[PDB]
Amino acid sequence: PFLELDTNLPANRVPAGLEKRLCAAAASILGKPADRVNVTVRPGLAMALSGSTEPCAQLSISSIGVVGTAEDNRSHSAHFFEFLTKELALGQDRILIRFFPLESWQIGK
Amino acid sequence: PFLELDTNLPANRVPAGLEKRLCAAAASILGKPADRVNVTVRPGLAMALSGSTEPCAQLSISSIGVVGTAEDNRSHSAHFFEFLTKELALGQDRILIRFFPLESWQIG
Amino acid sequence: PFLELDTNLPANRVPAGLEKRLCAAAASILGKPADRVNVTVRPGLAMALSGSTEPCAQLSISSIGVVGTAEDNRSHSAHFFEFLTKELALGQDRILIRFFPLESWQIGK
Repeated sequence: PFLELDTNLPANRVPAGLEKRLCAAAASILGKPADRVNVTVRPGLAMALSGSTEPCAQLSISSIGVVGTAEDNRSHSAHFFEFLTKELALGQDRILIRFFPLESWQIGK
Repeated sequence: PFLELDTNLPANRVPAGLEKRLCAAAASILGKPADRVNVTVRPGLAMALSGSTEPCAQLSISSIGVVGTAEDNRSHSAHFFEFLTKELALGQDRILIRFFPLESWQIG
Repeated sequence: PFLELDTNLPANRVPAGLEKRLCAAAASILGKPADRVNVTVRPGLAMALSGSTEPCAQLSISSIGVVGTAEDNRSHSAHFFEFLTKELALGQDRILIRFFPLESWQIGK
C-alpha cells in the first residue's frame, strides 16, 4: 500500500527517519510486507483542520481495489493515531486518516 | 470534504490565511459544516498546465463515495474560480479543479 | 489526464524543464492531446519506496472513469519507466507508477 503524510509542522520539527519507522509501523498494523509499503512525507505545508491552522497531520492510505472494511479501517486508524501522536507530539484531535482505492500500481525491474 | 491546492507560486506569493478563508469559502459553496472541511496548500511546486509552466493552481476535491453530479461539480467550480482568481492573482484559464471520491476518513 | 511525481531528490538534482518534457511524453504514450495533460512535480520530500530511503520517484496518473485496461496500463508503464530513469538518473526498481480514476475535472475559460 501507499502512505502519504501531509503536515504543517516544518521539516526541522518533523523527526528524522519518520518515513522508515512509519513504513515498519504500517506493515505490522495492516498485515502487509514492508517491501509493499510505500511512504511519502510532505512537510512545511499550510493546512486547516476543523477551521484551525494549529499544527496538524493528514495521513492518506491508498491500496488496489478495496483498502479495507469499515471495521478493519477504524481498528487500523486507532494504531495509526497511537503512533503519530507519539512521533509528532500532536494531539490525536489534530491527526486525520483518509482511505481511497487505486486501479493498479507497478514497481519497475 | 478535503481540498488540496497545488501551485507553482512560491510561499512568499500566497496570501497568509488562504487555508482558513479557503476553508470557509468551501463550507458555504459545497454546503457542508466548516468543522468537516479540511484544507492543504502545497506551494513551490514545478507545474505544467496545458503545456505552459506559467503560474497555475490545481484544486483537488474529495469526499466519501461520490463528490457531486456533473452539474453540481461545474456549478461548484464556477464559485471556486471567482475566489481563487482574486486570492492568487491568477487567470481562470490557469485554474484546474479535479473531484475524486474516498472510501472513508476519521479525525481523532 | 493528470500526472503527479513525488521524489526525495532535491530540486537541484531534478533537471530543469522536466515538467514540460513529461507533459509531451504523457501525450504520446497515453494517446491524449497535450492541452488535456496536467503535470505536478513535488521534490525534496521524505520517501521510503519498497522499504528504502535511497533516491526514488512515484508517479501518479489519474483520468476520469477508468485510466485504462490492465494491458494498456502495463504497456504505458513500460514507456514511463524508459523516460524517468534517463531524466532522473535512477534505476527502474526505484520508480513506482499508480493509477486511480477521477469523477470530474474542469479548466477555467
